[PDB]
Amino acid sequence: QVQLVESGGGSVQAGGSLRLSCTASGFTFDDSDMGWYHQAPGNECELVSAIFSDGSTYYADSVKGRFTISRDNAKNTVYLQMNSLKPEDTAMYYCAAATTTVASPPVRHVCNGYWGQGTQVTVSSH
Repeated sequence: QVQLVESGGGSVQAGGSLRLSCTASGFTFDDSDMGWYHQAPGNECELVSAIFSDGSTYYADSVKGRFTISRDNAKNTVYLQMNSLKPEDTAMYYCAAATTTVASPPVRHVCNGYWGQGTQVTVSSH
């Protein structure tokens, strides 16, 4: 079974940084396009960044230049390096074998915690 385990969230001040990790067991990870999604209270489940199985990437416009997604197939892990954090980045972050931005049942399920518990990111104003 696809099981994702997110970690690396935290509570930081604006301008700070975090590195999220997502370990994948139970599926052909190396063949999967992987995404990081996020949701703050009242917001939709939105894709932050995707890394396709070919190693190319997609970034939401709001995080381009601040966040970097990567994967280590040998460790079945996806990472999200988050620099220059902003209060608006505050959210639960979830990993998934999903890489689309469109609100659809598969995407909504991600931020509902269908595949993993997520990791909390809280960024406080200075």
